Amino acid sequence: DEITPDLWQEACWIVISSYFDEKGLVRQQLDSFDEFIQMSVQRIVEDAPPIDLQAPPRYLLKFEQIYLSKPTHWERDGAPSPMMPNEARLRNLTYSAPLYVDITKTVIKEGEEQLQTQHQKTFIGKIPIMLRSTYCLLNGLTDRDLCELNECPLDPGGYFIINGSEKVLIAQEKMATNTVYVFAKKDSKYAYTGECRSCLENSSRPTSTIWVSMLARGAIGQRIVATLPYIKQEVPIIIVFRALGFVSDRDILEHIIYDFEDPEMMEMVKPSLDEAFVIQEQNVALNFIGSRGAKPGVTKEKRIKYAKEVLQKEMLPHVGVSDFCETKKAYFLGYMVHRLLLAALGRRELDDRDHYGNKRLDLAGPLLAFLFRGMFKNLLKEVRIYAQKFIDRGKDFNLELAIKTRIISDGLKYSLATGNWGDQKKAHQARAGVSQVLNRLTFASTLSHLRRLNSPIGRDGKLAKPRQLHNTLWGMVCPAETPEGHAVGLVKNLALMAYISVGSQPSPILEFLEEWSMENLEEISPAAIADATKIFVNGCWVGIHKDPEQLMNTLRKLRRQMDIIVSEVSMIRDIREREIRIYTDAGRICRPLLIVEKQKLLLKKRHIDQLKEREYNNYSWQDLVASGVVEYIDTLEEETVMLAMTPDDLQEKEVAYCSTYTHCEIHPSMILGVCASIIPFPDHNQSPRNTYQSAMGKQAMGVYITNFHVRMDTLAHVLYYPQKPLVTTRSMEYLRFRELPAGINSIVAIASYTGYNQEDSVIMNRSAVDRGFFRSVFYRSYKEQESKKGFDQEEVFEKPTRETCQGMRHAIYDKLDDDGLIAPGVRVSGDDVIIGKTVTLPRYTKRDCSTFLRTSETGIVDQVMVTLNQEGYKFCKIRVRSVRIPQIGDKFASRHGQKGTCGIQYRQEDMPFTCEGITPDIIINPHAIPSRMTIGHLIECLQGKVSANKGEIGDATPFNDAVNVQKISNLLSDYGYHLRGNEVLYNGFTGRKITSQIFIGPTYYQRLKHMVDDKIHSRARGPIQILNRQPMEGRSRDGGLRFGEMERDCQIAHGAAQFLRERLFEASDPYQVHVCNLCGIMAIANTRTHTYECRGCRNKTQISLVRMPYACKLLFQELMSMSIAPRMMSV
Amino acid sequence: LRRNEQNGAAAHVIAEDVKLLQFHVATMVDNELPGLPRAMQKSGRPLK
Amino acid sequence: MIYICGECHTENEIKSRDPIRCRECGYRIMYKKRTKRLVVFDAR
Amino acid sequence: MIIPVRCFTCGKIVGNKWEAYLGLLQAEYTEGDALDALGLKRYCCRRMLLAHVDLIEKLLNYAPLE
RNA sequence: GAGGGAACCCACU
Ligand SMILES: [Zn+2]
Ligand SMILES: [Zn+2]
Ligand SMILES: [Zn+2]
Repeated sequence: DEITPDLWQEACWIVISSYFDEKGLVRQQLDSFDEFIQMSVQRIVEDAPPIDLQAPPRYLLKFEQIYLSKPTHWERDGAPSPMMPNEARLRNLTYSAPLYVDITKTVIKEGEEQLQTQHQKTFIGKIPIMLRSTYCLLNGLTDRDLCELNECPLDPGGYFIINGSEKVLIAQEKMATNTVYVFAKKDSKYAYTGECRSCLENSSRPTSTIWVSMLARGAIGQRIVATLPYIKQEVPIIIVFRALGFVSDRDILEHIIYDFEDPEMMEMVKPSLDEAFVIQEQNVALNFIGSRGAKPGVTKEKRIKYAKEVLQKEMLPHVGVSDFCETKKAYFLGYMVHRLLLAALGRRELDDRDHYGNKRLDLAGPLLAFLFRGMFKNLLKEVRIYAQKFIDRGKDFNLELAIKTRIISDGLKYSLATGNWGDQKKAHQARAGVSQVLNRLTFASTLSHLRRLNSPIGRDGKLAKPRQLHNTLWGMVCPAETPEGHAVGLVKNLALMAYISVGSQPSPILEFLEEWSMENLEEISPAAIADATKIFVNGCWVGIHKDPEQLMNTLRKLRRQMDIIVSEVSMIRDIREREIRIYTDAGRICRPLLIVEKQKLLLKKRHIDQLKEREYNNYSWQDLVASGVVEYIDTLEEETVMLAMTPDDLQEKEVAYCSTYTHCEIHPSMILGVCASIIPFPDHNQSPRNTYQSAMGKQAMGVYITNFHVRMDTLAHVLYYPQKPLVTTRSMEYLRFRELPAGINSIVAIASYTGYNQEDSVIMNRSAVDRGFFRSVFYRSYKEQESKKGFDQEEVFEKPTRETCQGMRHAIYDKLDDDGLIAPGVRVSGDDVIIGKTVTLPRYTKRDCSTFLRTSETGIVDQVMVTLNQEGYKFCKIRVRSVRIPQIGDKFASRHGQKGTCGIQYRQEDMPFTCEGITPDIIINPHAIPSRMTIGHLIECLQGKVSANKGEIGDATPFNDAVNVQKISNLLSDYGYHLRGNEVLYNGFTGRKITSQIFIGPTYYQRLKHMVDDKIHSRARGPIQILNRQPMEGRSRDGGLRFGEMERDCQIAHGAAQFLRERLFEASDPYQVHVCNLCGIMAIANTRTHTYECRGCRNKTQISLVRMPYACKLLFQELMSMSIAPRMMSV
Repeated sequence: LRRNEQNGAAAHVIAEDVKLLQFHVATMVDNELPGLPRAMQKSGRPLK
Repeated sequence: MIYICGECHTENEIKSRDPIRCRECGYRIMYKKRTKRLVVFDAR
Repeated sequence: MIIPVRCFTCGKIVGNKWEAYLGLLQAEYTEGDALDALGLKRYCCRRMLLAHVDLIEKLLNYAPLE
């Protein structure tokens, strides 16, 4: 039976709860890593060619079968142990699993049979393991087992541990491969250009890009040329077709123009035929191609081989790379030329770069596969060099000594540790920030960082189009969550039900198409192409079909029952262009949609009833997918579907605005991401305020993880009393915000009281703050280790002695124990030693290199942990705890972009009060509201008053007609309050009623990480830089502030020349030099002996003292190093 | 190159040493000039 | 001095330059004792 | 993490009410009736118990170092 | 009574 509209909200949140019970939130990272480990590593090992080595004896090395173990640790003893993630985090280990491989070495001598050596399970490096993946040791463990291992069961996984640091792989956007995209290059010689970044499927190789372009009108006619890989000049397209093996113009035009009754395509291909008439043979065309190669060979036959290698191996690898597969390549190149002509005629629209179905998302799988492909090539190269050396002069080589496991191990470790995605010696020419340190300030920040997408377009670009919120981002990318500043629009976040496809083999779909009446390209005359539908499988034109509608019906029926076609395969029928494109590759972002047949949902009450007992029936989300009820639609397929926003669009009368709905949104509020789903009433706010809250929800202090006592993070922040919001969204039930909340429901009165809340400020209740309101804990970890940097050098944790250690920092050392480490529970201040480390000097046999506490960061040593690092030295980590009571200048934000620092704190007797004696916890200014139009803040406050009076958690799902401001007002008036949330407040100071009535009620506030005590900084005089002798950088180094160029301009406009001289000369770097009065060069001055001598002039009396900045002296000496003579003349 | 001119040496090795000296002096002054490889520290980072 | 083993909850005497290993279970992560010094908290 | 001793706004004792509130909720009370039975009349005291997340129970599932 | 630089990333106004 059909789901009634009164049960629809409950049913749709049931199916959403089923989806998040199965998939979770970091499914894309785990799925990509599992595909990389299970399939991509073995495929990379296979596609690597066997090593053939001759001096002579012949040696053939063939890598056959990989073996991956579980993550094990080997200490200096050498006994393996099951290495746990907390052990990796605490001991600064890399959570990696050893990768073995089966190698076969065959020996081919002269007059001797082949000899087989089976080197089974040969260790070739260590693969870092994503947490909670298949090969992690936490896989399949219950929550009790995770708690017994000191792991948080709410922790999502999806990250790596590299040297004890948690690293997340940000997903990387790229243009889709194997797809023809025609653009119009502006201000160039090309009117239009077709582009195909061709990459061969089932393999990890770089993408070869071909440009089939057309020259501009400004030339008798406009001609089509081809820019091929490894070819320096542009080649006319008819020459490429002739070199492919088709000399006649009729065959080339049959490959290009499918309907010969179309004269304008003939008119536009006329100039290319006229240009390339002088070549008429395949070998002459191959000669013309090879004449413009990377290195043109002197032998014509060498040019023929090079041109054939370019046209076969490097021209469109995806349609075919083997021998005698040139007709498929010719049909694809003709299709590219046909698409170019269609764009030239205006008969087909130009492709959109920002269209997000033209983009793929490289997740951890593809990125790690690219790395491992390069490094396995490097490992085979080094094995080849070693075995070549020991077959050249010697006769035999040991294979276990040939393999350098440091290559794979340290390359993966380096690229995951630094984020530079490439090689260590080529860091400047590799993409950076692919791997980032995982944000652990809030659980919401952890989730948002684990579901983070990145456009690798430079942030210095001032064009707006990649930063714009495209239409095709609906349901795939959160429209609110983007950073502010240089990375706006470029860094994106996943929507909650968005899933990035993991990849599949096209072989079942290809076989099914072969015997479902699709005729191949090799077996058809071109005359049949004009009326038939071209079929593309992963961008490979494989054939044509005469009945495309029943073919798409059959394909959808197969995918909906999880037959031959798997669920993540995208199938798009371009009906107007007569094309069917089937995509199975990875990186396609999709989302599940309810299937609608004849204005009715296929989701019935039986599915909802079965899903209500998910843990009884064993009915899950995957059963709902297999039932043909929901299906995953990606961005390219979504451009052909007809979405009902709600089932109310289906059950509509005579003018439904559409009678051909194909899909229905499960819930529209699922278009938001993790951080935008905690906003209550987001559709009542201005959109930049939702963006600002999506930014600040990652800076909100709550309880970031459950096992924070085990962890020693460098920066950690724990609220005393985090509360779940009184006004929640239903999407917050799957972000675990009810279990790890970040904030407190606060009685907020929006009023102007004493003027101390003006310009985005809040007044806090000091009496509330005394009771623990928004009190937090700051944890800081300090790491130190003994290191044997040489035989004589020996750092050691010792309690130092004043008459024995060189160069102490005049501090106390009594709080250290005699192991050199401070004890837990000891109060520490900014000038205190917490780790006493001395290094032996090669009577002061050792000097002080003790670890000091960061200045002005008073606190108490919470924990001290002693362990062994990777290379077996003593390693200490000390967590110091400091209690942060809310202060004037601490940043606080509601969930609506209402950031603001605390301006003052009043006690309970000074704050305004209601007739029940309720004082606000926070008073905010009214003027924060009108220009912002954060009406969702007011509705959250009203709904929270209703929720706290009724004893319930208010629902603030965005698009909900059951919740209305009038309904909340009537509910509030039912509880003895004014219906609009106003109350009569009395002045705290005088007791008189405030003439206006104050809006007051519970609103969820967040304490942001930005305390004033982490930012207050003054310098009188102190440390200076070595080179320019100017003050240092930042409060952490007791540095000075920069009196920059704009400040210099402002003080010029003020006319204050002596203040300008004070700031830029004698508050930064005074210096005195002695210059010759004749040559103007700095002289040699001995001030002790009064010997002022100038070499180059024989001058010992015409020397003058000049006061200049030290940076100006350094500038003049640098100029003299550049053979410039800056001569300071005192006349 | 002092060694290669104090004792006898070929013209081409002297020209190659002159080329290396010219490259080193130019990259001491200007390390971001186009057309030539950048002078790099052994860690792979270029020199300043 | 006395370090608690992270896994087996037992206290162990460790001298200087002794490798940090639990004599019971061979666990390499160990924690210092809470100090005996007298620390006063205002109850605020 | 644990129930606050005082209501933040007014300072009424709510630290002795969390287990009683959980027992009332286990006894099929609604949340509003459970709050009314405990004498929490002001909504400032009601947000103490209504919005409390008792994280200390899940913290007690970890084996203690000390 | 004060001994590194560089690179990259995140964030703030
Ligand atoms: Zn002179
Ligand atoms: Zn132990
Ligand atoms: Zn109260």
